[PDB]
Amino acid sequence: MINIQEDKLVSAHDAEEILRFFNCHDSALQQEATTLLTQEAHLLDIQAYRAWLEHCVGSEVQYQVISRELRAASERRYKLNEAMNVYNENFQQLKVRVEHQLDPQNWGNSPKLRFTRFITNVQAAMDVNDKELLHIRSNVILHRARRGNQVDVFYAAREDKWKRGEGGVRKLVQRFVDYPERILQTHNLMVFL
Amino acid sequence: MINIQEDKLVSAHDAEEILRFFNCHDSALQQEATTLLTQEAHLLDIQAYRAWLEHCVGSEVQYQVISRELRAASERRYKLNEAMNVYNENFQQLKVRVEHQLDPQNWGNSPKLRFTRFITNVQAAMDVNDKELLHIRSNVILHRARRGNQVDVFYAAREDKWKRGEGGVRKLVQRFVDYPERILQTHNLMVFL
Amino acid sequence: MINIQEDKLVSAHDAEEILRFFNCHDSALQQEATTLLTQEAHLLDIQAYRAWLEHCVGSEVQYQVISRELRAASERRYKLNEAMNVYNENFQQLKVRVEHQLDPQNWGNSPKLRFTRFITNVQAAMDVNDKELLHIRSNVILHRARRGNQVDVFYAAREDKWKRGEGGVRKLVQRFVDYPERILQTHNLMVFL
Amino acid sequence: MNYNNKILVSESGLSQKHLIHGDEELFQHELKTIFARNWLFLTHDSLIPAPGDYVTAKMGIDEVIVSRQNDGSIRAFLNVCRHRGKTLVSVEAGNAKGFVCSYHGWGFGSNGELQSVPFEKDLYGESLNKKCLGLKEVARVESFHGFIYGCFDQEAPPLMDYLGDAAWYLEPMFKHSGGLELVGPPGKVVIKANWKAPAENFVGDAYHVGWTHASSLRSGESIFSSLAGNAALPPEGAGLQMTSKYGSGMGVLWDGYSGVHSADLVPELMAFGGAKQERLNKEIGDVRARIYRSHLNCTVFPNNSMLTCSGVFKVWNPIDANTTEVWTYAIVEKDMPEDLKRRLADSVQRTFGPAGFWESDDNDNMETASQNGKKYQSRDSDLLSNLGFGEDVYGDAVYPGVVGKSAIGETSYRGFYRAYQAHVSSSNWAEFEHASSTWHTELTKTT
Amino acid sequence: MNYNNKILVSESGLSQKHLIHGDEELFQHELKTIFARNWLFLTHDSLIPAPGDYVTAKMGIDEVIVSRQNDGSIRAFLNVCRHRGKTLVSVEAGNAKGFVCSYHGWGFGSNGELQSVPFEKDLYGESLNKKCLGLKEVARVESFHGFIYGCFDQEAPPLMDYLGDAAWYLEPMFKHSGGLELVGPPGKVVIKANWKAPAENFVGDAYHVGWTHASSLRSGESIFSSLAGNAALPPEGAGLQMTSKYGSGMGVLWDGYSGVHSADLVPELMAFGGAKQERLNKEIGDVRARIYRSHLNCTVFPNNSMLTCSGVFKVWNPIDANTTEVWTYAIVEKDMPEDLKRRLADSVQRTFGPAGFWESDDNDNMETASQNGKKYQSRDSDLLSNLGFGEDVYGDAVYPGVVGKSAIGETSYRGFYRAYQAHVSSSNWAEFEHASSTWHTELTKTT
Amino acid sequence: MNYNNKILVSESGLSQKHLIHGDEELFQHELKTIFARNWLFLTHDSLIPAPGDYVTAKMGIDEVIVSRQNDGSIRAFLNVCRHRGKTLVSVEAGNAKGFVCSYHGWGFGSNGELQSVPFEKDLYGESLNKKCLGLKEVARVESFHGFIYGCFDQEAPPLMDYLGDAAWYLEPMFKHSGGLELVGPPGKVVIKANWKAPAENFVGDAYHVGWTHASSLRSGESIFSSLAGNAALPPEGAGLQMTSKYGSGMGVLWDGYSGVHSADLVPELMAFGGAKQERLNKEIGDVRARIYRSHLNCTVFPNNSMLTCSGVFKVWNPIDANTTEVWTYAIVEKDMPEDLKRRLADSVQRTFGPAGFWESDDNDNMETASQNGKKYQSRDSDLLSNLGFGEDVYGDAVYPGVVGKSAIGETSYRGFYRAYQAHVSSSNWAEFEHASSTWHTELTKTT
Ligand SMILES: c1ccc2[nH]ccc2c1
Ligand SMILES: c1ccc2[nH]ccc2c1
Ligand SMILES: c1ccc2[nH]ccc2c1
Ligand code: FES
Ligand code: FES
Ligand code: FES
Ligand SMILES: [Fe+3]
Ligand SMILES: [Fe+3]
Ligand SMILES: [Fe+3]
Repeated sequence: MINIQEDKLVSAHDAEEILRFFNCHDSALQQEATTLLTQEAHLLDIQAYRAWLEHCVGSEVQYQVISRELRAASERRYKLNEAMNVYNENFQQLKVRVEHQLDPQNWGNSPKLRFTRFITNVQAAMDVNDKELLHIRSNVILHRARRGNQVDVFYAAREDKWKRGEGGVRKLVQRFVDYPERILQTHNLMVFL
Repeated sequence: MINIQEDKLVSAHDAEEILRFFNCHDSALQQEATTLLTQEAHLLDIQAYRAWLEHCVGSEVQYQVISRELRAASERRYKLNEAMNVYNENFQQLKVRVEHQLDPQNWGNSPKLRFTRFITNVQAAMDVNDKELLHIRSNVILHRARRGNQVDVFYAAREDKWKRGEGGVRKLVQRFVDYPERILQTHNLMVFL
Repeated sequence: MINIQEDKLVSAHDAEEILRFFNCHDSALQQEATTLLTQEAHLLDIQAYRAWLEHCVGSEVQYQVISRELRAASERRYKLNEAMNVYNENFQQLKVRVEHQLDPQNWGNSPKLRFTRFITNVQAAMDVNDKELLHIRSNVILHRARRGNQVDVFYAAREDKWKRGEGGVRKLVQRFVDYPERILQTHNLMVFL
Repeated sequence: MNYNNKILVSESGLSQKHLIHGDEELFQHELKTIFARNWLFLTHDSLIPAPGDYVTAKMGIDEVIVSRQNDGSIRAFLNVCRHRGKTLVSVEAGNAKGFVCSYHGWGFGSNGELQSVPFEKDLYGESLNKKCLGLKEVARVESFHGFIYGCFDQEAPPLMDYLGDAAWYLEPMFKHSGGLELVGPPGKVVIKANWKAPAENFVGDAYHVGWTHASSLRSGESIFSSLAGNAALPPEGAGLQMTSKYGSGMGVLWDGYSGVHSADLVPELMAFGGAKQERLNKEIGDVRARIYRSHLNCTVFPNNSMLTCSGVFKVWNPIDANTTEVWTYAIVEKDMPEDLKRRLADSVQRTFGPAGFWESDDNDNMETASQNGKKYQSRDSDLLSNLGFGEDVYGDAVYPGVVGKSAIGETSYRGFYRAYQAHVSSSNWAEFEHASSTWHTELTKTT
Repeated sequence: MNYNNKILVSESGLSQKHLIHGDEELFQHELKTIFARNWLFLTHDSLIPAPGDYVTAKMGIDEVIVSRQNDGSIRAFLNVCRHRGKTLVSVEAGNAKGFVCSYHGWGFGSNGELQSVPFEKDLYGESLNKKCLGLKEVARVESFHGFIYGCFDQEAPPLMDYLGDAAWYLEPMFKHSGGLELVGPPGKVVIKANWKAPAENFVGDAYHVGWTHASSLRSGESIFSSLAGNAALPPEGAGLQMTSKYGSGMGVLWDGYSGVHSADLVPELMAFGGAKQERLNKEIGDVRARIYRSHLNCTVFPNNSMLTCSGVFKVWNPIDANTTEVWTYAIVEKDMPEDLKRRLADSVQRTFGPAGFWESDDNDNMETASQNGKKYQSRDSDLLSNLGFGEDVYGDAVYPGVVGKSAIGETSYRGFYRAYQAHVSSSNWAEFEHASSTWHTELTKTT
Repeated sequence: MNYNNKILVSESGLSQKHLIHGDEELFQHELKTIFARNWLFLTHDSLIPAPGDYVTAKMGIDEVIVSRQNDGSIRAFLNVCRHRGKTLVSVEAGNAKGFVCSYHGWGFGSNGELQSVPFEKDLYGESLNKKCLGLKEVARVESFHGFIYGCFDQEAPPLMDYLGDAAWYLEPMFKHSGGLELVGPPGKVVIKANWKAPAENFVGDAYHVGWTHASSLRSGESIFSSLAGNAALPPEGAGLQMTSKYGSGMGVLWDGYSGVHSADLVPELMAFGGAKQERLNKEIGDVRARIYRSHLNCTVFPNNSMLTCSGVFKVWNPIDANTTEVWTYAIVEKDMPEDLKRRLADSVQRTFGPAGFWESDDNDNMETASQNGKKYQSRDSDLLSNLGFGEDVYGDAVYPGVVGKSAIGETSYRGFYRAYQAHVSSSNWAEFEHASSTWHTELTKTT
């Protein structure tokens, strides 16, 4: 649908993701993806991190949040690493982060933190080659509050792949976020987007 | 689904609410709850408070917003009142607040305020014992602007019970919010969440 | 449903818009409107402005965002222009704004900006007289980030008319926004709401 | 600005420069001369009853830990580790025998003592003098019938003497009722106002009630209603105003025991207060038993305010010249049935808490008056507090203090600002006493 | 910093220290020496035409109420209650015979007088001297062809004298066209720039147009286009620059009557302006009738700017050294057909309002130049304004003021900053006059 | 405050006033005496290897462009246009032969020279002296094994001399390993802490590791683990601490080459480091080859810190007294297999980047200790750094500098704060040298 020679601001990656959703629209799949993401965001909001790992996250997951360096729109010569990885986790690494959240000596989790997540703009399309796999796109606003007057609000678009799994338990196999703010003003990015 | 001995950060209350939604999923009920909440949030946004009371609020309502004191995650001895009530209203008390909003001498409502509400993450499940009653969970972002440059944004999860009523007019019988920010930085909490 | 003599804070315009949606509810239309707006907001977020114009915007469009002067709630004598137009664009004027975004010498678009849009509270109703036309109401949170640490977040309700067009390509023929913040604290309103 | 000489408050408290609500250098100077010198509310016995119970509280911009000791006394300490200065306690209330720092693990007792240091033998050997490393202690902590106040200045008058003539008016409800309890947790909200804006309003402003609260009175369904929109001026003899040497003062609205509570609580409260007043007539006399069930709007200098009978209890915690963090508790009589306590507590929060519809009426008044103190053409303008001037008395045979025998006036503003002036231009308590040796004569001129 | 001696602006306005766009002590000092001393835009007759009509406006950081009196004159008062300092009016425009305070209900007339105090007889008796309690009035309020300006300093030159040599250039459009109207409400947006950054850009910066606005000119479809990306330098004799004793100045781009308006308005505007110029040739001469339909980019010292013909009218309201609230109105000729007025007003907002695509091109330039004035290594650096220096004249036979007979230069920056220097180092109008007795000689050195 | 006389740091660096982490006047004074005088990290050769490559970097609050010249050298310039002060470069890295300003189009080369001005002949003629209008250049730019530092003060010691005794400890890993590379882009996050809070923690704080990082060590699956919750004190002889004349210092934890990396990287790293150490024994001796594969926690004065072996590299960029922008890069050995480089880089960000679970453990410690420096009762309190005092030596036969032969202590805090004191009370480098002529004697008292 997009011609990126004409639509000069659009990246090749973004144009490919638009092509995936404007073709085969299955309303039932969209509703199913909406339920899945609302349940995942409820487990995270109540800080049921073990339940999230067990019910929502696949053993082959890649959970990745990048931060891209700011470069000129006309850049074409400088070709060094374009982005670092804020997260680039396999299942074991997510498990380490969950154990860190749950440890009694994680002093920053006392008083208990308060999370509220707002998931919108859900789109879903099956993968063309692997029918175990569903592409789901959604945007999240995440509010994390603590210690009386600390309030941090995170904003991001999520490009996910979820696989059927067994027993109706669809599980995340890839989450990719290109975080929109280069310099974070939320103290850290220590939240699961 | 949750074991709160293992998922150490999860409260018993929150684990019960998750159990309510992951079992019997009725897609039609979710859509109906989404319409109901979008209509309620439109009436509130245009400040049709009498219409909200008449169309959306049951005579037996409890409308409650609490603020929980910050206590240690390992606390087990101090057992005094855990939270005050920012709101804990019956129908008559809501009516007093609506009359206060509508009074010509409410000087703070001139120039007219501007409200925008964003309702997401809707989940719905029928009560097991009372079939007049539907449990609806949803999250709200509320933006209240006034006086040129005052902007306040509120964030919260809502645990509601709505009853069938008559003529297709479903009405709120309980709204419970555990407000996530302990110290408010919005001047007041004088908005209907 | 609303009586604006009793519901003293409600404008005649707002009461008419509520009447449009509480009567004939078509769940299928609501889902279709949700898909349409999610696709439009994806094209805008990836800055595919030409694709947005070609796929989403009708040749007869009026794209209008007003800013209303703050006046007393009891005002009845002063009758000068109530609001200026932040936007009041026809198709050609939107095309000029898109060419301005895409020009290589638009220095403020280097480093590339990052947009994230959150569309909620979707309602849809067919026009009574023109069956080519669908009324769609929705609220948007728009996040625009750039230059490391500039973050601006816009909030608004949108009153749209979309027409069937041809080939399943529904296109915007009117967008009306009454922007809720009188003094903007986002540097400019240079975003498509 | 030279605070020895600058006339911020005019003679007899008649007017104040508008800059006092906006000037940030003055705010820093108030941290020393107001907040580090005077008595500040901390907590109530009912919130820390048992050994080990603690709460955190602000004293000016400082945060302190307030802890019930094993011997039954209360001690309060800065909430700052003696090693590298991390904040020790991150919660608002609890029960503990000590506090451990999350940075390097030093452990302090509930008595402030440095009790343990990780690997002290291997690391410090015998070099660490733990006896000199206890938490910085609030010098003075005293109680007024269960209400606990702190003062960083060892030289301050005892709390009972500091309350001066206001104590006589508080005693019927604080002491002769059988005692009050403070219902927690407080509501907590930030307002963009100077701390003095709400303090002056609660100490002496009955004039604003009919107009500012016209919608709350009319919607509300309370006993002071008929005042909505200034439709009626209260009866001759409907109340009085008073002020005192150290700045505390209040208004007295005779018999308004249900206060701001809507009609749903009116009957039960009017019935409880009048029954206790009948018993109290024999013990403390008819005037004092009437004061018990009369509505007092009071500020205990500097920044603690209350509405007795309505049961509202406030702390106006200063953050900067145009920022205040408002803490709102409910006060109830200990011998009121439990169910009535619970309903009164919700009612306090309904009307004056975070979503309090009466308190919301005051927001724009408090915020804009404070913010206009920063505006160039208003800094040197004069805020007026002359209502009732020249009709105030002192040493009356029935009512003590500097008293204005009228329900509406500005007597209490003048006493508050006379004391504020005398503190901001003084370097210590002795200088304040010298500046206040003719305090009541200054306030009663023209009378 | 000692403002009598510090050289913030070098001789002949050739350079300015970069700290002037970031230093907060200087901003506070400008509140006194710039904003409380000079003439500031308030409103237009067209926005308050009838008795009782009012608007609120800023004057520096102060807010004033500007009201049409029953006798047809305009008076302006601080928007601050004389009792306890609450903000009186919370709306932007209306029609009223008076303003009542929401705190205690005092009522002030449209003429500023304290007209009523709730329960004045019962409370103040005859003590309140209401005659001395009127709102604080702006000393000077004058009109330039319907454009209303205010000044807090009674000593300022009359507004017509203060406009100096710039008045001659404004008169063709402001007076000889038949009169202008101001179309409201303004757009209102905050930018993170010092007020001087946009003021200097509008007073004298034609150099930035081709590069800063390359995308707007190219996309835009306007008459100054060919300049996009500096692809062409305007013709020899395409315009001129001027400045004046009290700081106002402008650039003149001959015949650019359609200004920044896209191609959709070009033909109709070029046709309206050229028809009125033909009529004006007989009345005011060919040069002045040409000036009428020539684009003027002007700043009326300190912080009011405009683009005639394009019809953009701005107020750069100062908030702090790196914050400005930008107000944008449209100006139209009163005898233009209504439909053309409406389209021109939208066009002004389309290009220079809150979502103005031309104004957005300037954001980063104005914000970063201002914020870099705070950075340690840049505070004492020199901003350059030497383009055209040594080619400026004064007292020309055809064009008045200090004039640079070239379309692109920095003549007007030098005049603006010479006047700014003379104000910041002066304690009053007399000292400014003494510091400006050789103003044009200083600006024309090397010529 | 008089910085010549005020004792902010007590003799021998034993304690510091808590106000140093909160006072904004001191922060402004540090811009001059700390940031404009000392060597600050800019970039690495690996991030700008080819002619034309550039990056932007902060130096204190100033932003500079750092560019690889055609001759292979590196020059750095303020990122501020010489005309009207706009920010020249808005990206973080790139490749260019010059930088053009978006305001008026002036073009500067990569060498800082003003190379082109739009329409220079028509506008300035020959008047513009472009030779005097190059970008403001950073006087001193030097490399330590590919790590590039800048200094605005021409008088500073050479960078190698400024590193003093710390250079000997860095050389095994920075030089004898074959060289390090810096992996970009950095993570970038704002924290509400003073810059000195993280700098002091990285220069000398091993005491906090077991307690602050108890959850990260226990969850983590790293080699320093057993310390979780202070369950074990490291072996006698497990490390040492050192400090130097110009303030840089570090801790040395023997053989901890896998550092904070979880168990997934432990084996491969312990295997790579021990193989290179065997080769290095023959070249630099057993002690220095052991130092290569030993974990160093170091701060290069003022605000650059690192963890060798773990590969964490930080810049604590000051914004105000309680705001710091944290930049986090990874450092890897150039001869490590590519795949291991990539995994180590992710591991650095996993543990200490924007979502670093170890770095998040320190947030509350750094923020609250800094913010408590503003609180009235804490400003004049003393932060303690006496652990190990009286056991430090200087001039040892095997380990250079002022050395504490124990793994946990406060030796490095004392050296950092002695140097900080000597800078804040000095007007230039000569005065710092005079104030530091008995630097090691002051630090070794009691020993
Ligand atoms: C009643 C009477 C006087 C008062 N001052 C502040 C609140 C209030 C209520
Ligand atoms: C045209 C000419 C000069 C100008 N200065 C600022 C805007 C503008 C437009
Ligand atoms: C290991 C040892 C000492 C340290 N100081 C700061 C981080 C860190 C890690
Ligand atoms: S700062 Fe508390 S133990 Fe070190
Ligand atoms: S502050 Fe206006 S009437 Fe009192
Ligand atoms: S500010 Fe850079 S060219 Fe003018
Ligand atoms: Fe009030
Ligand atoms: Fe411009
Ligand atoms: Fe640490």
